[PDB]
Amino acid sequence: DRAITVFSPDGHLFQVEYAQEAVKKGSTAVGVRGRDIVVLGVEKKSVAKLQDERTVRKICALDDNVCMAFAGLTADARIVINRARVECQSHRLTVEDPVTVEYITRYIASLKQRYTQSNGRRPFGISALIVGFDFDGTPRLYQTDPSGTYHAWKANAIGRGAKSVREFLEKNYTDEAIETDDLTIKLVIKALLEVVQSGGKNIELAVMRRDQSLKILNPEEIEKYVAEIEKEKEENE
Amino acid sequence: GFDRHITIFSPEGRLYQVEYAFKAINQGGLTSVAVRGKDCAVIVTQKKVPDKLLDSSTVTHLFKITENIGCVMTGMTADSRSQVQRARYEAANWKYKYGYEIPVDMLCKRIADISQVYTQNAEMRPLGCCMILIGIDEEQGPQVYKCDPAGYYCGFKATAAGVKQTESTSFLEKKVKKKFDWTFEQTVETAITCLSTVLSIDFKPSEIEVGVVTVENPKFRILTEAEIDAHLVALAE
Amino acid sequence: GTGYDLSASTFSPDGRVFQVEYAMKAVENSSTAIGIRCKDGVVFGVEKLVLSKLYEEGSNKRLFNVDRHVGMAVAGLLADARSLADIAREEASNFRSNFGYNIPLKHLADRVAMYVHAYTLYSAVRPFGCSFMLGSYSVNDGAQLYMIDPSGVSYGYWGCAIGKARQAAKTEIEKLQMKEMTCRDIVKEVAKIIYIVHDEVKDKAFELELSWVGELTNGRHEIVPKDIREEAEKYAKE
Amino acid sequence: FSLTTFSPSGKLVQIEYALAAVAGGAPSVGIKAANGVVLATEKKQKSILYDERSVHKVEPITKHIGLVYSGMGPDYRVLVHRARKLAQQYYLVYQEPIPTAQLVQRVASVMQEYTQSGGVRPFGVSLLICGWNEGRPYLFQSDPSGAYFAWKATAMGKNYVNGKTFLEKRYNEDLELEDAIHTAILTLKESFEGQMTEDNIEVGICNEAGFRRLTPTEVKDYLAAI
Amino acid sequence: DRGVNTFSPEGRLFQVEYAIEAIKLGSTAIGIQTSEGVCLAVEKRITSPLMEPSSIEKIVEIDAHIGCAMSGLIADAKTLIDKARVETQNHWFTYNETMTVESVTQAVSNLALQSRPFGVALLFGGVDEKGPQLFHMDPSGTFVQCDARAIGSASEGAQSSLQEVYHKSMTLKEAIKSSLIILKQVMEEKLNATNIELATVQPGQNFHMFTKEELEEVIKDI
Amino acid sequence: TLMELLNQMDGFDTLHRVKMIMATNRPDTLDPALLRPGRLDRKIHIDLPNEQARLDILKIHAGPITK
Amino acid sequence: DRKIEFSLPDLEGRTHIFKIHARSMSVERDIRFELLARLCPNSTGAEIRSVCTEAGMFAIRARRKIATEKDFLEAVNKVIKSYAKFSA
Amino acid sequence: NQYDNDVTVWSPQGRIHQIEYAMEAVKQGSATVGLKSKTHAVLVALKRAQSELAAHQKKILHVDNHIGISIAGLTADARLLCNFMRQECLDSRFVFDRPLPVSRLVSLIGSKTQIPTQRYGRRPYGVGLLIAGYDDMGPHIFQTCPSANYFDCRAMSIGARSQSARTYLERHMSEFMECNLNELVKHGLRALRETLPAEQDLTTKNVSIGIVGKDLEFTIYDDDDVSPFLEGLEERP
Amino acid sequence: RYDSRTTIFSPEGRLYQVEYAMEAIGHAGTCLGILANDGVLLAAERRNIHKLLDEVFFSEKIYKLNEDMACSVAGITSDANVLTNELRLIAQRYLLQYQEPIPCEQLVTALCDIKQAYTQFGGKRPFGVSLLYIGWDKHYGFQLYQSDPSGNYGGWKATCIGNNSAAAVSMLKQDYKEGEMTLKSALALAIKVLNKTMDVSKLSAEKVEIATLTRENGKTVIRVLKQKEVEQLIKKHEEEEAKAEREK
Repeated sequence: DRAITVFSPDGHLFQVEYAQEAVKKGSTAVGVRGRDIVVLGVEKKSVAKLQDERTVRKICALDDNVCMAFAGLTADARIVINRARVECQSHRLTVEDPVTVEYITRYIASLKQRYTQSNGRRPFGISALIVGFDFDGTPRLYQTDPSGTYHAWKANAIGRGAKSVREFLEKNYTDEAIETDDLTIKLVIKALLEVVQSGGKNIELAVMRRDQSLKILNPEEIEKYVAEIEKEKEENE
Repeated sequence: GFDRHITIFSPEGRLYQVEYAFKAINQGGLTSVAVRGKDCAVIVTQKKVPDKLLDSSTVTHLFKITENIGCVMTGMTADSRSQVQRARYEAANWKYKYGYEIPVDMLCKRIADISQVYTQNAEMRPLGCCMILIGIDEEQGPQVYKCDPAGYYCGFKATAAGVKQTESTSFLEKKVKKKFDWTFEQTVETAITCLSTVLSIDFKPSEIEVGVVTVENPKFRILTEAEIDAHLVALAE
Repeated sequence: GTGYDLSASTFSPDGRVFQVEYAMKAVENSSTAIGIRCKDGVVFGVEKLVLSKLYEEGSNKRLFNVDRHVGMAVAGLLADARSLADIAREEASNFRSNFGYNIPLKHLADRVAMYVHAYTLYSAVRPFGCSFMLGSYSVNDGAQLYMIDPSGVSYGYWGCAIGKARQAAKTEIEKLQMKEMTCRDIVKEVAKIIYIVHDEVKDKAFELELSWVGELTNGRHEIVPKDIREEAEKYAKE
Repeated sequence: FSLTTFSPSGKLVQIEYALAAVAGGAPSVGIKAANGVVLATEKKQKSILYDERSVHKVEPITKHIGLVYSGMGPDYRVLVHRARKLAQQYYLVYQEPIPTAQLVQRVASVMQEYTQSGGVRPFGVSLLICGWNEGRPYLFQSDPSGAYFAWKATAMGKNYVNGKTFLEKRYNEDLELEDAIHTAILTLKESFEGQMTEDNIEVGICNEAGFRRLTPTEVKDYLAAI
Repeated sequence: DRGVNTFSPEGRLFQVEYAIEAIKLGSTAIGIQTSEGVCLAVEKRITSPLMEPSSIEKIVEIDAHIGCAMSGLIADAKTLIDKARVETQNHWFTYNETMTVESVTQAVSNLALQSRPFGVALLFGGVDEKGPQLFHMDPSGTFVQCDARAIGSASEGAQSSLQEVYHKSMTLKEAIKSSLIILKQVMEEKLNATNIELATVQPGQNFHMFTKEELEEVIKDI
Repeated sequence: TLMELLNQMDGFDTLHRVKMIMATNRPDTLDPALLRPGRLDRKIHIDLPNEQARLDILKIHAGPITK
Repeated sequence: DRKIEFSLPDLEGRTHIFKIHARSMSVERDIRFELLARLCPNSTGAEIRSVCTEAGMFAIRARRKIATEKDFLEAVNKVIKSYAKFSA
Repeated sequence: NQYDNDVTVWSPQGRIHQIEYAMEAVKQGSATVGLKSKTHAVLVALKRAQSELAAHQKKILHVDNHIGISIAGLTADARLLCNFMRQECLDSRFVFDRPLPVSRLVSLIGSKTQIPTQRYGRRPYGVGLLIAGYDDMGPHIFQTCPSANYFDCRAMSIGARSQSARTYLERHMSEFMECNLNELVKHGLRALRETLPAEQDLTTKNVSIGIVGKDLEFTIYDDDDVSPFLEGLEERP
Repeated sequence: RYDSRTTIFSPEGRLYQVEYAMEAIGHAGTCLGILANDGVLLAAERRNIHKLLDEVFFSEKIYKLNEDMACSVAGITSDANVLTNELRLIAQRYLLQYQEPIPCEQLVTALCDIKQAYTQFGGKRPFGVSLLYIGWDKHYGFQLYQSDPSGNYGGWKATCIGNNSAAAVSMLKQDYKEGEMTLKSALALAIKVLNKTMDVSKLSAEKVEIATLTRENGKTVIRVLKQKEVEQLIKKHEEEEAKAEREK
């Protein structure tokens, strides 16, 4: 029938619906709050021997206090990153105070809504999630659906496996298990580690420790945290 | 589909829109003949006047484009008038941009380019009127040309256009193959007998309107009732 | 047609514009009109169907004044007809502003006709659904009267008619002997012809809008004084 | 939409139809000889009513760049007008390079307003271009969608296949002097149905001295002794 | 047919008949305009506990004396609410006074259909010189003064219940409990403070959040 | 369509005992291209009967009537 | 001749349909079925029969063949199935 | 039916179909009547209510001290026409300090609405207008249909079942010039009451009145302002 | 009704137009880029080798786009020409703005942004062309990038983009060794994989066009290996093949 940016006879907006279902095609992405540190992981399992792993860029910085993660079309996501980065610098230029996570997420959501409006523009098939420490201490996490909206979550769980991983998070999203930075990291692991085999090094974590720069977790330390998670799994017969 | 509905190339490798537009010229029920001569160029078209409530003073199909170029239209009268207006604008604009008067071949080339633009693109449509314009050109003698709804501008010595154009062209081909130059009498008599043999009505000197451009007399003489009657009397003698 | 009669930019397989061929049908369906070039002027006339007595005195009159000396009697789709009349008024005003004096009727008809043809040439816009006579008089150029069809071109008319019954009107128009009859008797005869044409045989009562231009009005195309042409309507009735 | 458009999964259906139209029927052979280039074409007018000195198939776009074409002559004009304006603009910007062969490649490249911006309906003409202002000749072909092909000898007519076969069999070769125009006329002869004559056949030559459309006198001279 | 501009063969252009039935997929919201003020109640309908309830908001204050409750595509609601704020601020800056809720609703209606039409319905409520007032604006740029309106998926049932539970001389205290009991009957789960939002309009107060997890004093009675 | 029957004229006129009479209403609009030699050619004038023809046809009409 | 129609049950028609259907089954009319009749605006007679069928199905699912005093369960199943019919 | 799809296309049988559908927009709307007099123009509009809780919506819109309109049809592109008419009247006030005569205003509206009837992608303004004005030639009532063909009227009504009101207005229109203000308003009230079904009856909450006279600037009376006119109803539903 | 292009999704949610264009990129054309220390090289397959050409453009697949990089298209030539022109314009605009050669990744990101825009908004066809880039910068040294019409570029070090790209990349994976790889052995690998993916053995030097980018003394030199050098490479490869085959 009709699959353009017009209202269907039953309501809805079918092109927007297709774009929202598109994110499935992509990768898992999880991330948590904790008042001490915001950590988010993507987990990628597909790097041939001839491609350079540097330029996968599944998680990127905006204003050295905000990081976003891809879920969906990589080209659309990268364009969104570039535009959001430019606007973040503009909001640094004016209003000299640094950008706020909610502000940049609102800008991304407004851009997506603008692109869903009118027939000319394809509705940006990328579901994003942005975390980071605000200027006033509190670290936050928003998830923006491709259509037009954003929502302040405690755990995001966006992409393939989203339903199962989100169920796992909401099952045991313990704040006492959040507590310390290492506890937060090990909670993000064994949660993202659940998705797919996650055996050797598929996990791709990312760390924002309060006012430090965006920390991309080193592979040996990632294996160390996996071993610690295995240790916690042990002694539980 | 829409190969035959819009101005796009056919899968067989043809352009059907202009092929149709040429038949629009035959539509409308009229014919016109143009004969270049040794020194003059005379054209003539029938004047189909249904009922006398019309003004035979203004029903004509021949016009002065400039002081030395005279045109005869064939086809839908609205498009014919539009193209006559365009040709007059082109002649005046040429005389303004360059000092000397516009050569007839150059004028026909510009009109053909306009028509070619029309057959290009898809928003507009070609104009269903084929124009035969004649004029004296120095160092060239009389000159006759034909611009068509496609953009192919050519045509010489003896050329005709309209419903029964093929028969007229055949007769004129016989006459030109008969190697003898036409003086400012034989040319007119040839055109008259050509059109009369095409539409045998013996041509009462009121149903055709002939235009003449000689070399010693420039300008587009729309020959009057008395002149056409004198030529008819001399021919039928 | 079927496939080819959707946009005016699509030529027919035989080479015809079915959009205009259908726009002529609206003029053929709408109520008729008539205009006769009298000896020293032009007299218009048009029956207007009073679709309901709720309407006031004759409104949306098929006659219009496009310029001081020029009048337009239109038939067909009345809204687009009025817009076209506005185009004509603007054209006349522009010509008067540029070249001075008054716009010659032949050139005015030619310009409005080229404008109409512009509206049938393209695809996004549609052909005008109206046909109208432009009548004018001046001492220098006598009286002229040009009819423009929804897509065609102006043509000089001694007498013309358009609308529901063109042939029925034209028969008696050609029966009438113009070119030596004054605009007074012509104003009588045009009403006579309109009343000869069916008014209530299948329709409602009709109003007789009649227009003048000529040396008896020193140009200055104006509606004929209806109070004094009610007797002309009476003579038509007889 | 308003460009060179209509490309399905692994195809350019509109462009392919345009090439089917450029199959045409005017043979219009071209040969790149050592001394220069010859572009010859067939002017087979319907009846004797038409004229041959009135319209031309070979157009000098500039001092030593000559141009011949294929089907859709109305499109070819517009194209050659655009080409003249482009060569003139280049010569005006880079002033006085006497640019023909260091400009022949460049004008063939600027033949992208040719087709990469088709204009809703793509052009329906394939054109051969010849230039010799580099000390060496150049024969290029631009087709309704592609780009400069840099031929040595080809044809673009109704029988272009066997015309090209004839060119290679008659060995377009490399040592051929400027008077390979005889071989060009022979190649036309193959794709020609009639006793070809001076007005019937139109040929331009571009040698290192410049470009020139051969007049009927020389064309008839060459046609004699064939 | 399918064209956003072409009229229906019968009486009324389509695709706006499609845009209007977007409040159906939208969430339920109710509003009562009493002489005391205006009570605006909605349901957040959180899908997962991890999402912060504060993030999901259907009621936003356009200004200190206008509150709006959306029902439908929150994406379009964002743009309409932003335009309402901009227009209210422009009017205040121009005329140095408080723009009427009717005028604000009129501006939003003008911007509603001017781009495919917006698919959100708004419940404006606020104080003015003509007492507290409430307006129901519709996706099809049509606005209507209302005293007790419902909108959303359960619009029919909620409005029918409101039609008989409402009376012309009620107060805020009765309005809130009526709206809340209707909401509980309308929704699927219970009216927990983390799931139900409430907005009060007062002649001598700016329109603030309802006690915030201290509003259980109005759900325990329920 | 009439030109079709016109070029039919080579339908073995020598062999075929077939002619075609054209009973038009008015010879006004008859495509004068169809009145040249080789065309329909001959036209015979028939109009409303004169007084003599009228009285004769009245007599023949009254023939069957015996009163 | 005589073209007539209805298929537009109001409150009274819906409650009378409830009565004639509750004549079947092991139900009685001590249930406040007027509440459900109001709950469904213009729910035909087909959907009323369906709601009665669903009430019986809920009773047998509960394994209680009793439906005369099984009114609260009657109301619960009817309202949840009205919810499902409107949006499932 | 293909030919009914678009406004631009023209039906083979004659008039286009989209315009004919546009009049159904005004047909599908609450009823309104408007009548002239010797000295006053009065509009009576049935304010259609959504539900008893909601208000009866707004009809009889205000334009200027001497002009007031009543809409019947698509409310969306009706406030737009109201804005246009207000703007034109204010423009006239601004340029030559005189109230814009209604006839000129109606011609402007007709020309403005004519263009969308011929421009592709633009729907016609499917709004029925009943303009009541007092120029220097006494009160005026004009009806504007979406087909852009306006009409002048002694008394005209538009809306659902407005034919009965039309018939009553026609049968009583002889006695309209010589009527007191209240007599004419009660004429209009009877005409409107004859429209809605017998169950419905006039109320102070569901009717609106627009009165403009020689010394009385345009005024919109209702409930309280209406009761004095509603008295003496002579109720025969 | 008027024709509207397809820049839309799928009921599933796929951009099947873009996917079809990307797959068609595999059809026609054949290029491969191999990255090695002190030199990174491109090999291209000369599709049409008709004897009536003259080879005066000096390059058909390989295009020099900047002082410090060179690209190679594998798409429709119409789009390839305009894309190369835009690429050179972008690189030179960066050079003007920053008075410094543009980093290869930034150049590729600009190009893929333009292709993403072309597939994103408006009724415009996606650029049906996929191209490789080899370059050198100050920050990352020799780099190789592959961009598909989807605009989703990738930083590769040994890849192919042509018709039998699957076979070529399988051969590259089998006989690719990082670190040890040098310019000469990189050339041997490139000619070997080209011989594998081109069915006719003993590939003529005319049917293969290869260009190597090397780092001279503080200056990037992009040399297109001419016929003699290419066929000498072919002869050395042939000697290696004969030796390996006979020694069994």
